[PDB]
Amino acid sequence: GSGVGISTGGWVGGSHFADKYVITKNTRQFITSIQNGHLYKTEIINPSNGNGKSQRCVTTPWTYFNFNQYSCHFSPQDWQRLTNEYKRFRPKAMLVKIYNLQIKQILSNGADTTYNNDLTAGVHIFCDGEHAYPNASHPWDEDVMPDLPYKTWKLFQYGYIPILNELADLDGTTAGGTATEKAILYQMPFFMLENSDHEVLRTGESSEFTFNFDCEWVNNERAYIPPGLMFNPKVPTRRVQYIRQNGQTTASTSRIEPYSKPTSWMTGPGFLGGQRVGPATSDTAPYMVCTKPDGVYINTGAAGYGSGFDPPSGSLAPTDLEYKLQWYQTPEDTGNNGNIIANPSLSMLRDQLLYRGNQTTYNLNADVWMFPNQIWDRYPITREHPIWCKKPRADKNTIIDPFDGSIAMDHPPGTIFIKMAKIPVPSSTNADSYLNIYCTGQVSCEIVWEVERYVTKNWRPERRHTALGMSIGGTENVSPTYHVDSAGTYIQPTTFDQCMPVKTNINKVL
Amino acid sequence: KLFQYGYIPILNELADLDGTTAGGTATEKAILYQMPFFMLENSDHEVLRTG
Amino acid sequence: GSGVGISTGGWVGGSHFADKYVITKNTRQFITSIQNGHLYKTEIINPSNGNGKSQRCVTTPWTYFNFNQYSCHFSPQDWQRLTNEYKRFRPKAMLVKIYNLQIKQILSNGADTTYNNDLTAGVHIFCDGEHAYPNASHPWDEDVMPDLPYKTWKLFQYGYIPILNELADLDGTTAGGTATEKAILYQMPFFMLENSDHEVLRTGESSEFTFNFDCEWVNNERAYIPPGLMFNPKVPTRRVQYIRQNGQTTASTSRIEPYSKPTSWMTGPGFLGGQRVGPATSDTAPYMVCTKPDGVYINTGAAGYGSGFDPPSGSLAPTDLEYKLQWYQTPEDTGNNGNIIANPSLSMLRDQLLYRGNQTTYNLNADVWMFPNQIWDRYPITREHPIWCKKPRADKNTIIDPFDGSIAMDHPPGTIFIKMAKIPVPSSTNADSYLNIYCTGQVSCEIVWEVERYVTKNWRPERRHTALGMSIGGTENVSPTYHVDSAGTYIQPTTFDQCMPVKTNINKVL
Repeated sequence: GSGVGISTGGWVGGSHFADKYVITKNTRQFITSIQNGHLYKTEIINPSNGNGKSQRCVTTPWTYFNFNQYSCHFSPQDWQRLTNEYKRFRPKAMLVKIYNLQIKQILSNGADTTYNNDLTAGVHIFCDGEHAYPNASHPWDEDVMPDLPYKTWKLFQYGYIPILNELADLDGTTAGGTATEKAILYQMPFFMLENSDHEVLRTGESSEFTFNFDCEWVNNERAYIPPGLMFNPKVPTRRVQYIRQNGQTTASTSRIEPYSKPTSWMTGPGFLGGQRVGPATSDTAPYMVCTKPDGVYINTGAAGYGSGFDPPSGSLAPTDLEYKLQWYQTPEDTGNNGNIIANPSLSMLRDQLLYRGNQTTYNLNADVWMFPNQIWDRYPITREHPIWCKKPRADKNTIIDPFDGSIAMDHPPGTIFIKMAKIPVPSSTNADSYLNIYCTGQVSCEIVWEVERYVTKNWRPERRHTALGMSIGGTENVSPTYHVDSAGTYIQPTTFDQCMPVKTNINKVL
Repeated sequence: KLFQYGYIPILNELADLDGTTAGGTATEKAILYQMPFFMLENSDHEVLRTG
Repeated sequence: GSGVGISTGGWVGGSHFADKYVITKNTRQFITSIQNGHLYKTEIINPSNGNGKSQRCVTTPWTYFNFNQYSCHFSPQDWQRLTNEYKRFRPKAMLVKIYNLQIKQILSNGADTTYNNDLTAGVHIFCDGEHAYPNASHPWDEDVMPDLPYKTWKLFQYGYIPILNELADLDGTTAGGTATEKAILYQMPFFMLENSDHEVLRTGESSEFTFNFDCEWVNNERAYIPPGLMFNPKVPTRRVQYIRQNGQTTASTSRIEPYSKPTSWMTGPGFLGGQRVGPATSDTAPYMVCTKPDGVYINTGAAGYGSGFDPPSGSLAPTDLEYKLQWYQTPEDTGNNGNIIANPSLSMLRDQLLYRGNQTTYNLNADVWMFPNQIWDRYPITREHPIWCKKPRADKNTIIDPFDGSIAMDHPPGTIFIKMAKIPVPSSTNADSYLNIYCTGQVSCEIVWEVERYVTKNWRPERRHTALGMSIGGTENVSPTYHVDSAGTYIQPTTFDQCMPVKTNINKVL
């Protein structure tokens, strides 16, 4: 039946591998609490050491489910088998369920806090599938579902940047701001999730959401040679090379050597030319993408009217550690420990470089723009990467290849928003008084993954991801990677190869 | 009274990384590098309330 | 149509992977020549340094196809993918074809030899599928089909041991041998392949042979724990251990500790007790299986009336290098180079040991016979192993588990025998004169392999075979394993793991 004593779902988990598809199933226990005391608020974060960088933030009384990472949908076993056995994969269909909800009242009698459920209390659930509201999720956020199925998932408050602050900040000689800055505030949108229709559930209820992906494949393959090596060294070429007079060397006309043939295929795009600009508390990137309408007043540097573009490097080989993708494996990691620095996948469509001859030597071209006949592989994503990102709605765009490796889509999976229904309290003073409550429940995500198995005429063995590439750590230093410790600590991958990137194992004939 | 479930993942003296060499021998480390880890949450199963 | 200018087949090659089956296809160019000058002969090999060991050998004017190894049916790529992606495999159906035959006449005019074809010449082909004749093939022979499809396959002369020599050798005080030895010669069988019906082909003809396997699986899985670790350490046991009085220690009765529970499962069988007996030119094994009827005269030692039993060790952990499986990778290998010594698969159903307490310490039991409740894994075969062996026809036998890892069958794939049809020459002197000819042709072997994909609830990554486990060698030392050299030399696997054994990658819950 249905009621308070009947569960609305069950635990779903594991994976199913087939030839043409993989089904991953993940359930988590999540917790949500009241945010902003049921208020919408617009705050200005303006760090003193932020070197003039600022944000406007509308914080909402809402929290949201973020499913975007690979590690949350794949065990390390399943990710290994995925990247070892398949040439490519993409998401096919997502199905998420929120069920087994429990709304407890929080009673503070003192230092001791007690918990008893309000059976008539309720919870708001809203999935935004048309992206009618500012997107909650962003790639590489820590809000994502946990990797370990038995770890609790704590939802993060939803907030959005209503405006670019330095454009709206009403600073300058004139009082009240310039005419252009005021015009940019006079229209600053304000979004409330309460403006949409959505669901209110009690403990005996549940909700489910389906999403259909239509996506480009994630290709797991490596180029064993660059596109320039695709010729045959033994056959001569008809091509002639003329070399102009250089100093005392006479100009010559000769047949190009058989072992260097000319290539038609350029280095992929990328920027090696920029450099990060401290301090670390500002936005530090080799490149700022800025918007600066005419008539605004800017008292800061490029950071703070613009966003840092990172990784700047494309398929180009990073010439410095600043250009490499890097992330901390846990939220408690700081400094040089817990960080994973990306290393080459040893694919020959990655780590490209472009040199121009000055007729003496070749010198590196740092900034490689889009140019015809460019051939490159997209970034070698690992088990920890964002799966997707939100593609901005715009008139025009170039080739969409986010350098972090996430897949940009017009409509990604919609964000499911959840908040505690407000339970007002009588107040003789007309104060705003609500009952303190929280919801815990079980959220499951089933994703169907369309996959393709490789076929190779290669005679020789190929690289595969092996547990022998794992490292040993822990409190007692006996615990291998992706295993729990004596304290229950989950041993994180130390290095980029332990994250099992794609575009490593399976060779590819160009 | 139900008892806690637990299992022996590996034979310890083979995995214990003891010896003259630091960090264990190459064979003992290979025996840890694959030590299985099982979670019952990886399976589908049932959640029941009182009714 | 059909004739001299029409080919009777084509080159077949490669592999096809599916979920439930794998199809391997291999074609080779083979060569055969006249053997024993078209005679049957019985030779006694009796090496002076053989330490009294001898054999009777009936050599035949026949050569034979030997398909038994894994490396001939699988590329290293295909073998890798087989052992990485599948928990078990067995042969299903074999199909072999001999076609595109060419019989050339060999003309020796001097130091120069010329070759022109006899179009009316023919070649005998006989497959023995009932094993009506002594089996040609034996495990670990070098007669097997080559690994590289472009290398020529030279067939080996067929011969068989008619009798055990020291029993038949008519040695002793009495002249002409004892009554028992003479009785063992008076019946010594003699086999001619000409006694069977078989096929004679000319260049425009071809023959094909099908074989259906019914076999036990080859299991690719590893035990991560021994069968003795299958308990739960945290729950107590009801079992009591009584320890008798030892010296000044009082006899005690106590509950067995929770972290050692008693096991029901014994060490598998094996012999660690024997030792090889030189010199290397005799039969050197830790154990001789001998036959010594009463009334025979034996002037030698155990070697020469018996056969060496090697590897003596079972699933037992080899305590010495003598007990380890070892082979040379090429026929030209000698000494300590080119040899591959088997190393542990790190499966816990292998490398077993048995100790008995003397009530002070535990001492190793060297010879472990069959005992109830024994649990072990069969040998971890590699890409170079015999696939099958011939099981002897006998009334009674114990569990069949050849320690080399080959699969013993009542009827293996039949041996295809081939010889050059004799082309007699007129002789006024009544000499035996034949025309000197040889046959080259193309032989293809298609095997269907029934396979099974693994399923695991293991969270953590598992070991896999990786090209990064390969080593680099060659004339210029730039050539990686399983690749050709500058001279065209094929770089052989140096170590046992490069041969990619089974029972390594895929974990198994006992």
